[PDB]
Amino acid sequence: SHGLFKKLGIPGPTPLPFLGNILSYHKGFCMFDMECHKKYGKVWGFYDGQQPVLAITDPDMIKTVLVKECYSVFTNRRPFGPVGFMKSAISIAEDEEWKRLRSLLSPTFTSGKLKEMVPIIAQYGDVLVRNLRREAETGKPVTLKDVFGAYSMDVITSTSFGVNIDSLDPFFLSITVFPFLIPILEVLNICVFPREVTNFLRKSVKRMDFLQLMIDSQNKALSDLELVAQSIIFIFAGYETTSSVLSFIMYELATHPDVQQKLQEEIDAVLPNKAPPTYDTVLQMEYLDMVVNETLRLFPIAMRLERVCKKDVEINGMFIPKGVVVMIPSYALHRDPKYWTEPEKFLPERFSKKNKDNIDPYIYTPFGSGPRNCIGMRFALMNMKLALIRVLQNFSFKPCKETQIPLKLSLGGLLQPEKPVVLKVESR
Amino acid sequence: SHGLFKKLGIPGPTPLPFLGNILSYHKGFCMFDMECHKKYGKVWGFYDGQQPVLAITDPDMIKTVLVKECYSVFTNRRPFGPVGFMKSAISIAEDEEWKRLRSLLSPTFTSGKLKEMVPIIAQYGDVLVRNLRREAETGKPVTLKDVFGAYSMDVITSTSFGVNIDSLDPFFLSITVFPFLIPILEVLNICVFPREVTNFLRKSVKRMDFLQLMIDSQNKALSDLELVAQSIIFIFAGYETTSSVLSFIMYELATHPDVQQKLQEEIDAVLPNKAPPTYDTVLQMEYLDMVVNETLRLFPIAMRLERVCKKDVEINGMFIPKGVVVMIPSYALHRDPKYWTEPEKFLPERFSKKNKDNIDPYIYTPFGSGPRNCIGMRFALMNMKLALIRVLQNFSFKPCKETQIPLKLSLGGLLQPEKPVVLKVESR
Ligand code: HEM
Ligand code: HEM
Ligand SMILES: O=C(NCCCc1cccnc1)[C@@H](Cc1ccccc1)SC[C@H](Cc1ccccc1)NS(=O)(=O)c1ccccc1
Ligand SMILES: O=C(NCCCc1cccnc1)[C@@H](Cc1ccccc1)SC[C@H](Cc1ccccc1)NS(=O)(=O)c1ccccc1
Repeated sequence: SHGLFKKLGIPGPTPLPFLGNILSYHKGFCMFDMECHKKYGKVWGFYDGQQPVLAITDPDMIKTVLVKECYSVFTNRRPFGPVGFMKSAISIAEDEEWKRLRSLLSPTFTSGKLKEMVPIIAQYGDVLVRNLRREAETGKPVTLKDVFGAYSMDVITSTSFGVNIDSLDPFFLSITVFPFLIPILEVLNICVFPREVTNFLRKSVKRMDFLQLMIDSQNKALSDLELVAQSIIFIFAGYETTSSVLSFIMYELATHPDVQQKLQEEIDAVLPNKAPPTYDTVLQMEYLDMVVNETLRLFPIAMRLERVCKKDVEINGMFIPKGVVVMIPSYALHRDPKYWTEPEKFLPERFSKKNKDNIDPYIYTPFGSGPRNCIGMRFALMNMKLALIRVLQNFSFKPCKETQIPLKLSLGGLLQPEKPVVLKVESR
Repeated sequence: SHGLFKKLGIPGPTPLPFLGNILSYHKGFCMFDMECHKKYGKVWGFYDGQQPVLAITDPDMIKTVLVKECYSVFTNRRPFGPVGFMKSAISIAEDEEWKRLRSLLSPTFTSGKLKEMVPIIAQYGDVLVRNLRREAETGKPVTLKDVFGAYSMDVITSTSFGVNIDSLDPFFLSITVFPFLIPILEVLNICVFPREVTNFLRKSVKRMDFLQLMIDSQNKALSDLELVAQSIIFIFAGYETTSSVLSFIMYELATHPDVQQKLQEEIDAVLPNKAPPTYDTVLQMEYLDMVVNETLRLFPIAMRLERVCKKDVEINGMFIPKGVVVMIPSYALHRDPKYWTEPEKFLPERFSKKNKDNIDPYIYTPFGSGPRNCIGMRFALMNMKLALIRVLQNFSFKPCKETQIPLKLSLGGLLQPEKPVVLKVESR
């Protein structure tokens, strides 16, 4: 099974028995793909244990997989287990089960449903400023992801269910070499999500908007244990992703103060006298969008986009056998000098309307693409921008003595910083 | 997972944890289905371990699964492992891999390719008579399956490769309760077919008609390790199935002597002076066909026909969820008094042209139905009839003191007799 890429004439690192190429993950997914992208070029292959993974970097080939041949060949991602009842989660579901869930949950982030959330979100931002105004007086370093995650959790519980609360690898290493053990753990009720975290919610969702828009579309319809599984996906997505990217954004503004002031100038221009950010004023701030896009270029929290080839195909002149996991190294593409001038530098001017057109939307894919892209892309941009407006309207951010500069990425599994992002906060 | 049939309102025996209903297999598949068919009626369900199995007995519902909705919903059988390289076997392959193999191997049993085999098969029948003429003088009991299997092996090695040779459960119980262990054994090279039997052939096929018609259609084509896997399927199919049914036929002729004489009378009528059976004279003997069909009714070696439901459907007014193994109890249907008068009695007159029309071809399915039926159905009927003609032309068969009457079926896994079939042979 380890000769599939030698057979197909596809270059790649030499795999070891059983382990495949997993030992190369010692520097993390990001550094591995960046090297592989430089070592072999447009297309290479490797083996996650016994699982062959093909990495494509051709924009036409990427557009073919994510968009053109999604409903037919590349519908589902890499299988993930043990999941239990979470198999019905939309990010985990497959084939016709996914198409039904994606349609049922797609009217949750329409342009109208998001506009109803701006008056609701506008509450915890003041809780966010007032929670940040107390550490301000304390005159000391601040952990951003804590006060951001506390804010982000307040938004996700209310935008989907409406609960108001003031919010104040070790084992997956064996999953990839033992994917045959995944069916074993599914019959033991073993779950990668600890069974006490889910049991805290296997009744809490029954113990309770997105929650409204599910039973209303239940009345070939929606179940109830699956309703809990979608809540878990949304609750995690709105918490961790929003807080993590906001931590990355405030770090870049602190280490690049000129961008922070020019951002504060536009915020006070569209919203004078510290005006409350509305839906229409958020989409007007283009420099805010440029700061958001550039930070997502340097830190695409997903790193990779993956699809399982479900039958033999010959896309863009290359045969791909059945079962191969097609992977797009998003972190590697976002830092390729063959597309980005001085790629390691934070430059929001890449996304100005003077330069936003020299950017392939199949190289810069922080939210994926095609029918399986990030379903909450428009909410996440809105939720973060409403948070950046209300915070930068009141505070400036400076690095501290303990601030990690340059920021070391987590050499581990998911895209996070090694040391938590701490900065000094000053009141305007 | 054990409440799927309570949810759907489908009757069936109460399953035990983990085991499901496998403890009911203590009398064999046949007695279990016969009781279930009487206990619940037209449709029931049970659990092979954790695998839900739905048993249908409605001819329209059976025709819908085997024929009408084969290419779409019920393409593949129950997954079988560990198989190794035998996953590419046509009886084991799935989806588009199977459709390619079924088309590539379908021109092997055409009406013309079989007609070329009659002059070749006509050799070992004389080896069969001469091997039976020696025990004749010995004047003692004879094991039919030995001299039939020796004959059947001579035919299968020459009709497909042309090699001339004078040919003179314990562990699957854990497969069904541990289907999660099947992926484990696939990575250990563990095989339900002992690796020394296959290694005896992983080179013997390379160390060597059906074999011709494979490389000629190779020239999206056919491989080589897969060529060996198809040889193993054919070599077993032509040996065990032919020898086993021939053992059943000669037993029924011995315990019903009037049928044996009336059969010998027609053989000498179409072929006077002990004429060599040709292709056209075999299809003329209708009483020979009636004896073959009736024995296959009492002993359908497959017992069951199974299909895996690959997506949600509502066939003939009944919803069937994704993943359910749809099973047709062939042994149970062949003995249902609601279709057969005095079902336990051997009566070839059921298949006379006066009565062959009061028989539903979706109740009597000894070779399956639809695009996935027995690919070697026409060869097996021809191979057996050429053997029955040449043997009944020279010998009569009487029961012995050690002959098992009534014949006890193997209470185990596959449809065989408990004691081997032994009879006395006399020369005409
Ligand atoms: C900065 C914030 C976020 C980023 C960068 C992000 C990024 C992504 C990416 C790259 C994918 C995979 C796309 C693909 O495979 O083609 C994805 C999928 C997904 N995202 Fe997000 N996401 C963010 C926030 C959110 C939020 C707030 C939600 C709220 C529900 C969410 C829900 C989902 C879901 C359910 C999927 C699975 C899509 C499917 O399987 O149909 N994400 N996201
Ligand atoms: C008395 C003799 C035989 C009987 C009663 C018999 C019966 C059957 C049955 C019931 C099936 C399954 C049909 C279904 O699932 O719908 C089958 C499949 C099959 N049979 Fe036979 N068979 C016999 C002899 C043979 C012979 C001589 C061959 C020679 C190659 C053969 C090759 C196959 C194959 C390859 C399949 C798998 C079909 C597929 O997956 O496409 N059989 N047979
Ligand atoms: O549902 C999951 N996540 C998406 C939900 C939240 C989210 C995150 C980021 C962007 N938008 C939304 C994963 C299981 C999970 C985790 C925490 C809470 C609940 C469930 S499992 C499927 C992934 C696909 C995937 C990957 C990346 C982004 C989106 C979707 N595939 S993955 O390779 O195994 C993997 C490995 C390590 C971390 C994350 C995912
Ligand atoms: O290829 C196999 N057999 C068919 C080949 C010969 C044959 C037999 C009868 C009729 N025509 C042809 C099985 C594996 C095998 C066995 C011996 C040698 C080589 C390979 S494995 C798929 C079966 C489907 C199936 C069942 C019954 C009849 C035809 C096809 N499915 S099964 O439920 O697991 C099972 C369980 C116990 C015994 C047999 C099969």
